[PDB]
Amino acid sequence: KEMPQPKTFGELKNLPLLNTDKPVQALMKIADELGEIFKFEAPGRVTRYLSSQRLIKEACDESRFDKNLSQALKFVRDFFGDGLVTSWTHEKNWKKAHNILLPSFSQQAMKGYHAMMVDIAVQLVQKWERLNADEHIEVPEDMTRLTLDTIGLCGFNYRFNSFYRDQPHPFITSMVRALDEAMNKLQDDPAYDENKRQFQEDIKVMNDLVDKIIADRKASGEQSDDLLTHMLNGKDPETGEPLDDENIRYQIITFLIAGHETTSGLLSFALYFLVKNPHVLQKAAEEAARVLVDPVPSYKQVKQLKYVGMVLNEALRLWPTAPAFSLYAKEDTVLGGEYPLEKGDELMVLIPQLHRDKTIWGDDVEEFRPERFENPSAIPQHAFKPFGNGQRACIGQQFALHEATLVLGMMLKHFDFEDHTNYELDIKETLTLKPEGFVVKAKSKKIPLGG
Ligand code: HEM
Ligand SMILES: Clc1ccc([C@H](Cn2ccnc2)OCc2ccsc2Cl)c(Cl)c1
Repeated sequence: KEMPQPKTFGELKNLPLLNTDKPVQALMKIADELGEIFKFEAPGRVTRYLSSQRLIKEACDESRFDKNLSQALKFVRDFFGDGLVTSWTHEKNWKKAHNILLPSFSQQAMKGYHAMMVDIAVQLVQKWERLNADEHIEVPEDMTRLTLDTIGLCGFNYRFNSFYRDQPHPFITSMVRALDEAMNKLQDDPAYDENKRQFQEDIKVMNDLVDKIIADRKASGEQSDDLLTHMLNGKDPETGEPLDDENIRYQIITFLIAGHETTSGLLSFALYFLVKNPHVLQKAAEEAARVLVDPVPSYKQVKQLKYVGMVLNEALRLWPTAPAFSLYAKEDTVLGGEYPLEKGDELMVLIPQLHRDKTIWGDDVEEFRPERFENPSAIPQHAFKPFGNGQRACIGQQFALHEATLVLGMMLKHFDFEDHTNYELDIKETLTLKPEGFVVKAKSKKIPLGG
């Protein structure tokens, strides 16, 4: 009945516990100590972190709890506006944008996206084919090159050309530097006149890209029917109106970021686990060689990479790259027959801890075993939630998994991988998670590509 709560620092409640670069991992340690639920207090705010499937399945009941804009989400709303990720479920532009953009992520749009995904995937493979002996691969860096280019090309017919650059595309660098400048600005001096600029030019770099993506499309003798097409011309089935110009800008920035960061972390973590578990890599590589018999993979061939998809879900089990989502109680209710909640109370689903629930997965929760996912009907409801919940679940789930399956399959078909530094897992936390510094050597199997 009584709610566990970690340690207090007087007025600053529990916050100094998150005075760290890895707050999610710190919150996971707190969950290990206190268990399935614990209150976390901050000046003027209370959050309850859930970690067990028993409680989280109640939280995922949309008749009792709806998606909450956490403080983090309310903060980044300055950048993402009332786009799909940062709007309330009862905000009119959420339902309207959901209705308009849902057809862009169907298992029919994916068929039309496939060739452009292959385009960027081939560029990745060719980069690694062209490395000299004893040169190595910066894995999350190259996965980000891939996922950024893929969402840019598939969604907006815009080429970031990340494999033509030595460092991240200026749009990425400007946003990363703009987000932290907004973080530090919360804490009017002469020496900040340089900061308020790096800011202004960063805002301009991103407004210029959004302007160009829209202008390129309007000037195009267009054979285009992609995500941007529906943003600009899709009519709402309810109201019959398209999205307004301001919301469209927010959706473009929303999908550019959401469309690549979490998928890059997934591919990075999957390759990390494969090189740390050579028996699983050998098994996945055998499926890639068996299934991908053509110079470029086809849509149907990717859908037959069954074990690769299991490798991906097991990487999402251990390190779901969007590791938490927030809910609020629609009315007074009792959670799990033990914990009374008031209307408006916030719940935070700690996905990595949920995915380590021994009562669901057994004692070996830390082992990388993709065979856990051989029979999806053996996985209880709400035990596996890497893509959120309900009507506010990830609209891009199928996009991410198709891209990641295609790419990982092509990686396994064309290269043997060596953990040449004996890499020690270091998880950097930004908007997503990724294994920082993860490097490998890839020896080419010398299998031709197509074109
Ligand atoms: C492995 C990769 C990904 C993971 C783990 C992931 C995870 C999630 C999660 C947990 C949520 C719910 C957030 C919340 O409740 O506050 C969400 C929502 C969302 N995601 Fe993803 N995502 C991934 C890839 C993508 C991709 C590729 C796209 C776009 C192409 C995308 C776009 C979105 C959008 C627009 C929403 C908001 C949906 C709505 O509320 O209407 N995500 N995602
Ligand atoms: Cl605290 C927090 C941090 C990051 C995210 C999302 C996760 N994610 C990515 C793709 N699907 C879900 O990434 C940041 C982001 C990207 C566009 S808008 C927006 Cl916020 C959320 Cl939801 C909440």
